[PDB]
Amino acid sequence: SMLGDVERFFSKKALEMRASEVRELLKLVETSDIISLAGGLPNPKTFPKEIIRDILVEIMEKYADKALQYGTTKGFTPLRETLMKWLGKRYGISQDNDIMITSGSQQALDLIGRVFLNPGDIVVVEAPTYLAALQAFNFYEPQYIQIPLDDEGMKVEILEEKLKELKSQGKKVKVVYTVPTFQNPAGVTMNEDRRKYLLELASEYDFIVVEDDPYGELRYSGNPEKKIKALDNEGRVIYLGTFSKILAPGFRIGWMVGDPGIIRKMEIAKQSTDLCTNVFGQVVAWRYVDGGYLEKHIPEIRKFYKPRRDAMLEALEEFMPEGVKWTKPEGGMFIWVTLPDGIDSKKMLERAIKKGVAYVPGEAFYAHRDVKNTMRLNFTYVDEDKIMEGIKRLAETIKEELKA
Amino acid sequence: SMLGDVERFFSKKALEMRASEVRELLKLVETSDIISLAGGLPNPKTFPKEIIRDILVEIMEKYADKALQYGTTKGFTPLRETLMKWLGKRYGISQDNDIMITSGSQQALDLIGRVFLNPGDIVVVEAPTYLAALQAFNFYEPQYIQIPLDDEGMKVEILEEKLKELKSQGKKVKVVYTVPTFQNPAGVTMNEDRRKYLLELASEYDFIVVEDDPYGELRYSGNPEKKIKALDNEGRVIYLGTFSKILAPGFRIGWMVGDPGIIRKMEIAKQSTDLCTNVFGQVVAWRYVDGGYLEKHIPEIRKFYKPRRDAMLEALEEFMPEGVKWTKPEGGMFIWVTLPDGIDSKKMLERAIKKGVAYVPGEAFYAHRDVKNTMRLNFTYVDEDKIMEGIKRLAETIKEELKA
Ligand SMILES: *Cc1c(COP(=O)(O)O)cnc(C)c1O
Ligand SMILES: *Cc1c(COP(=O)(O)O)cnc(C)c1O
Ligand SMILES: O=C(O)CCC(=O)C(=O)O
Ligand SMILES: O=C(O)CCC(=O)C(=O)O
Ligand SMILES: O=C(O)CCC(=O)C(=O)O
Ligand SMILES: O=C(O)CCC(=O)C(=O)O
Repeated sequence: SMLGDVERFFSKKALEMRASEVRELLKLVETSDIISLAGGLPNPKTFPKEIIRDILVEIMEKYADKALQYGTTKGFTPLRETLMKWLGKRYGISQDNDIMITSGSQQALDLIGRVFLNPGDIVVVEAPTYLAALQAFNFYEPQYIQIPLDDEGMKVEILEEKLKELKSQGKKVKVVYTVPTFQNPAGVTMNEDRRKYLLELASEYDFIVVEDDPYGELRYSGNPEKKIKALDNEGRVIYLGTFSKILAPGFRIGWMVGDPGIIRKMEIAKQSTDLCTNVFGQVVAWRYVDGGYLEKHIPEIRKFYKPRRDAMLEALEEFMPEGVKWTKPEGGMFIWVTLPDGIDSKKMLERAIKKGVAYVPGEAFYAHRDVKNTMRLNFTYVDEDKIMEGIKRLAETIKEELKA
Repeated sequence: SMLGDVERFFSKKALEMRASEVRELLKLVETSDIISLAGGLPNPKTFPKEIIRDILVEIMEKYADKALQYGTTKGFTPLRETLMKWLGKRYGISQDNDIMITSGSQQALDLIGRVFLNPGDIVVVEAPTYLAALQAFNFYEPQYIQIPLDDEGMKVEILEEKLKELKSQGKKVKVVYTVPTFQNPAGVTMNEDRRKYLLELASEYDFIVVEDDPYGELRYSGNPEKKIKALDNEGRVIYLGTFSKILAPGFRIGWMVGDPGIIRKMEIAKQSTDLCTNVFGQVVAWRYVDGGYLEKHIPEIRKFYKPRRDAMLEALEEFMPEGVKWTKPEGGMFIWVTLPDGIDSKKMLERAIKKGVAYVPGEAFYAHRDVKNTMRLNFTYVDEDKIMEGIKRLAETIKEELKA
C-alpha cells in the first residue's frame, strides 16, 4: 500500500476479513493442467445461447428504454409477475407471498444477514452448508448451531434436540438456513417428512426458515420434492431462487419470496446497498421465463449433466478403496465424499494436486470447521473422460495417503 | 404481515430503516400528469442504442461464454484494463492505483461504509450532498460533519476550521466524501485551488477522500477540471466512476480506483455481498470503452442536455421573483434553488404539486436535515417546452407562498 499501515483506516469487520489460502490455491489450479473436481460453476454448454441471442434482439426492438433505464429497488414488475406465476403453477407456492429481485442469491443472503441479525443472534445451518452463506452471514457476527446431514438431508431430530437444549439455557434461534435439495456441497435432499417437521419446529420455537434452492430444476433421477415454501402455511419461509444454473450466472439475477412485511424491509435495505438489480438482465430473465424458454430448456440442462453425474458415480464405485463413502445425489452439481478417518482432506490436497487432481476440502463448509475427512467433488464443469481419470487419480491419492 | 409482529425478528438497524414520505409522494408524481423537475434519471434519448445493439451481437458471436459465466469478484480483466487506460490518458490518473468493478457506485458507497466505518467514526460530507451516499453510510452509524458549498464547491476553509476544532476535542475524521464536479444535488464544481487544499488537509489530518464522479463527461460549458484523484500523490483518494449517465444505468456497472491495499479489502468485502458484478454488463461496458464508442458518444450526450440546462436557466431568470437564487452548473443534471428564506420548500411542495409542478425539497440532502429553503431541479428528463412551463409554475408557486 502507498499509505503504509493502511489498516489504520479499516473497520473492526474489515480487519477480520481475509483471503482463504485454499480458495487462492484453487484459483491457481483452475488455470493450470490439473484435472479439477473443485469447481462450483455450471458448464457454458448448458447456457441457452440461441435463445439468449433471440431475446437480446427482442429487447432492443421492443423493450430498450425499460431494459436500459434505472429500475425500482423491488424489481422489474413483469419479471416479478412471471416468477410468482411460475412458482405458483410449478411448485404450489402461495400467491399471498411477496417477491423482490436480487443481484444473485448471494445478495439475498447478505440482505438476510442485514435485516435479521444482531451480533450474537443464533443461526442454524446444516453441517456441511454452503460456504458463501457462512461468508454473507459472518459480517453480522451470528453464533452458529450446526445440524448434521445424513442421506436424507438435515437430521431435523437433532435440531429438535438442540432447540430444547437452547431453550433450557433461555436462548432461541432466529433463522434456520437450509439448502434442502441437491445441497451444495453434500448433494443430498431433505425428505418430505423432515420438511414438515422443520416447519412444525419453526412454529413451536418461533424462527424463520431460509430455503435456498438454486438446483431444484437440475433433477436427473427420482421424483420432484415439495418445496419447503410450498408447505409454508404461516409465512415463515423465505424462498431464494436464482437464474445462475438455469439460465447463466452472468446476468446476476435471483429472487426472494416471502411474507410481505419481511420483503418490505428487504427492499429498504437493498435500496442503499445497490439501488437496483441490473434491469437489462431482469428483462432478459423475464423474456426467458414468460416466453416459455425456461420450461423448454430445463430438459436440455438435465440431459447434459445426468451422464456426468453417472460417470462420476461409476468411477467412484470402481476405483475407490474400502472405507470411502459418497453421496448419491438425484440432481445438482456435487458429490460429497467421506474418507475413512482420520485422513485430513485439507492436508491430502497437496498430494492430490501432485497426482494431477483437485477437489474442495470439506472443512470450510462447516460453520465450526470441525470435520476434516470430507471433500466436495463437482461433475458439471469437466468432462466424462476427465471425470473418470480424475476420480482414478483421487482414488490412488487416497490409497497412498492410507500408508505411513 | 402473516407473522403478526414481524418486527420481533428484525435487527437493530432494520428497525430504524424507514421509507421516506417525500420519496413515496414523488414516485406517485412521476407516474402522473404533473410536470416533474424532481427526477434523478438520465434521458433514454441519450442511451446509445445502436451501439448497444452492435455490441450485443458482437458479444454473442465472440465473447458469449465469458459474458455468461460467473466472473471474479474484482471484475472482468479487460474492462479493468481498458478503464485504467482511459482514466490515465483522459484524466491523468496514476497507473499505480488498483481498480475493482462495482455493481454501481451505490455499491461502492456501501462497501466504503463496510470497509472503513465503525459506529461513531466521523465522515465529512458537503452540505448539501448526495442523499444515497448518506443512505449507504447510515447503516454503519457514522457521525457527520457537514461543510457548506458556495458557487465554487466545498468551502475547504470551513473544513480546515472544523478539523482544528475536532483536533482540540481529541477527535479525527476518517473519510471526506465529495461530489466535486457538477454536484448532485447542487450543480457546482470545486475549484482547482480547493482540490489541492483538500489534499493538503488529507495529508495533515490523515484522512481518506472519496471522489464520486458520475458527471465529469456531461460538461456543457467551461473547461475540464482536474480530478482530485489526478492530484493525489499519496494514494489518499478513492475515485468512483459509473456507466449510469455515460452509457445507461440498466447495466449497473461502476468502478472504484485507489490504493491497492484498500482495493484488496474492498474485494474481500464485495465477495460476500454479491459475489461478482454482472459479467454480461461488464463485457458490454468493455466493448463500449475499448471500441472507442464511449469517446464518440460523449459529445452527443453533451449536445443533448446543454439546451435543456440552458432552457431551465433562461426560464428561472425570466420568471423567478426577487430574492430567489440558483446555481449555474457547467454540466451534470441539476440546478439548485434557494428561496428567500423563511420559505420551507418541503411545506411548499404541496402547493407546487397543486399548481402542476414537482421538485425535490433540499432538506433530505443535508446530513443534519437543517436547511429548509432549498430545492433540487432536474433538466435531463423533462423537455424544453415542459421545462419552461414547469419553471413558470414553480415561480408562481413561490410568489403565492411569499404572500404570508
Ligand atoms: C449456486 C449457489 C447459489 C448461487 O448464488 P447466486 O448469487 O445466485 O449466483 C446460491 N446458494 C447456493 C447454496 C448455491 O450452491
Ligand atoms: C448518479 C449518481 C450516482 C450513480 O450511482 P450508480 O449506483 O452508479 O448508478 C452516484 N453518485 C452520485 C453523486 C450520483 O449523482
Ligand atoms: O465462483 C464460485 O465458485 C461460486 C459460484 C457458486 O455459487 C457455486 O460455486 O456453486
Ligand atoms: O430451478 C432451479 O434449479 C432451482 C429452483 C429455482 O427457482 C432456482 O433456480 O433458484
Ligand atoms: O431514482 C433516482 O432518482 C436515484 C438514482 C440516481 O442515481 C439519481 O437520481 O441521480
Ligand atoms: O463519465 C462521467 O461523466 C464521469 C467520469 C466517470 O468516469 C464516470 O462516468 O463516472
